[PDB]
Amino acid sequence: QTVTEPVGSYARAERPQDFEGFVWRLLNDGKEALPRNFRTSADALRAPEKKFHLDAAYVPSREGMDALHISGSSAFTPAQLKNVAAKLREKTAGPIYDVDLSQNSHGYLDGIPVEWYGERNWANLGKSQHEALADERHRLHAALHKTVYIAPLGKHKLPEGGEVRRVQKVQTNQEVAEAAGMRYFRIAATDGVWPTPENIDRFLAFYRTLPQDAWLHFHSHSGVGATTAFMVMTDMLKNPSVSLKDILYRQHEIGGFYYGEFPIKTKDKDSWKTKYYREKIVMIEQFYRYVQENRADGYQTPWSVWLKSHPAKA
Repeated sequence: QTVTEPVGSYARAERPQDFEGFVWRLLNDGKEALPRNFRTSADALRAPEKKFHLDAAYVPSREGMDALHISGSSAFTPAQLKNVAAKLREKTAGPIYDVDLSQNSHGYLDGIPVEWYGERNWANLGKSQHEALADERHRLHAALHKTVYIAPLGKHKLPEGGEVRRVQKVQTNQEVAEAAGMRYFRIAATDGVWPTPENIDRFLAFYRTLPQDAWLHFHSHSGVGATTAFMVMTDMLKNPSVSLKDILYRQHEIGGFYYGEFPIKTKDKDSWKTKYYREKIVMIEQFYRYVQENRADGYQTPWSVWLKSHPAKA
């Protein structure tokens, strides 16, 4: 019968072989001291971005913020992560986690953070976390003592310039995190789309294990879409008394994405993104509902089970 694919799971209808990886893309040139979009739940709010059409004078409740203990950023060189860790240490005496949100195969070649890139950044689309992590290990390791082309992308998201090098060292994301004094947790979530129910179940089960003074540093590709998603989830889960509006505004105003509805004006070039943007907005609301309606336990029912019997609507 139906649905073939429910709201929250639109990406399952896309075809993986149409998006296979073809180049090692540079994640950061390492010039700056910190990764891009670095931000912390202890930071002061800034004015919202114009594109979102929000009242710059609305001040969301800061209730829960000082105890939230989360941060986000884009990808980083190992030195940049050490800089991150030193900054987070000033704010907490607890275990600091790098929470790595990327489904794609990624790591470090001669210390250079790289990702195996396919169109739309969907090189591991459809792979289980097991399958995605296996590809990663095989592919990083195959690079050692071999010549690779690593480049940034430019016009039409194709390789432009870059360098070619014969790799003398390979490191995993866990290795780079460990070296900076951070614990590591991986969630293999596809870039650009709402995380699968399994992605979220896995985060929730991990969240439940954490010591209360754990600090979560989320990172993804550009440290905007996916990082804000999980920051928002953590914020709601840990602070269920604050309104949906206040969570969305405050997470946006410390420098993340705004996950509420806004005048979405994409190009014809990125017309494919429109339904995924709209899916994310609906699902953020659904997860708010999950938090609100399952707060009476316990959270006896996991997200994926609750969601299956409480579908969001288009």
